[PDB]
Amino acid sequence: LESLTHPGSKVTFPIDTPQNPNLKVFFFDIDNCLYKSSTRIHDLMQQSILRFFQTHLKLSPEDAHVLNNSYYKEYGLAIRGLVMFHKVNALEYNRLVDDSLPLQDILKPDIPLRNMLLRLRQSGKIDKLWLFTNAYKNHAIRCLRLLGIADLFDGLTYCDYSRTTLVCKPHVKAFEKAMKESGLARYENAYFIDDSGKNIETGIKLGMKTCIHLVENEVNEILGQTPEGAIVISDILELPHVVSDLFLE
Ligand SMILES: [Mg+2]
Repeated sequence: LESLTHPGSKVTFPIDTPQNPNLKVFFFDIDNCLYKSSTRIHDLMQQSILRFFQTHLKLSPEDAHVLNNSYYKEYGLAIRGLVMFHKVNALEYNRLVDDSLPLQDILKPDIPLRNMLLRLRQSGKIDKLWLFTNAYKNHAIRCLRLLGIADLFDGLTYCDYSRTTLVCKPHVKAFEKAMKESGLARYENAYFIDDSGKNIETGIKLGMKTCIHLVENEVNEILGQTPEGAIVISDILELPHVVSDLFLE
């Protein structure tokens, strides 16, 4: 990644103190949000995860599918279950999974996306664009850099796989962490986009101003139906359509 030279190829916000309490923050999911689910990256991840269940838990493929979906469904991350019940080391799992995707051959600079996010930053209606992902920081950063958007965000809340289980979406504590890290004072000053219906559900219940459910094709049942109060779009470039006012001075 260090040989990338395109705009947005370098992270410009710190990773890892009172603030203006009127801060407005737009939280961005990453996987299947900042890139399309139709990249099939999610399918690549799942293949790798299923391989891990087989090689490390010694499960047949069908038992692997079932347990993976069960953990994913209850926790928002299979790895949460693997840590708690199977005493798996999440960083080693992560090394084999997310961190071994052929992303460099899949993700390329998304110029329309870059330009859309720039307009959102430049309206003055939103104070911070804050990343909020269940991925570990390695993968999250890699996605931003390849997509050419690593300079367009003010911070990153990611799931800390160092824990031995993980605080993650859709659990409330993950949202409380994003609020604290981003400097957000009230959920009312927050907006949120994510492809997972369950994640959006939590954002809505907590009192976030506007939550957008991003469903490129059909809903993944495991991730949840579109919840009540949510706005649905099929591509992140449709944000200008549904929260137009945030793009206007
Ligand atoms: Mg996502």
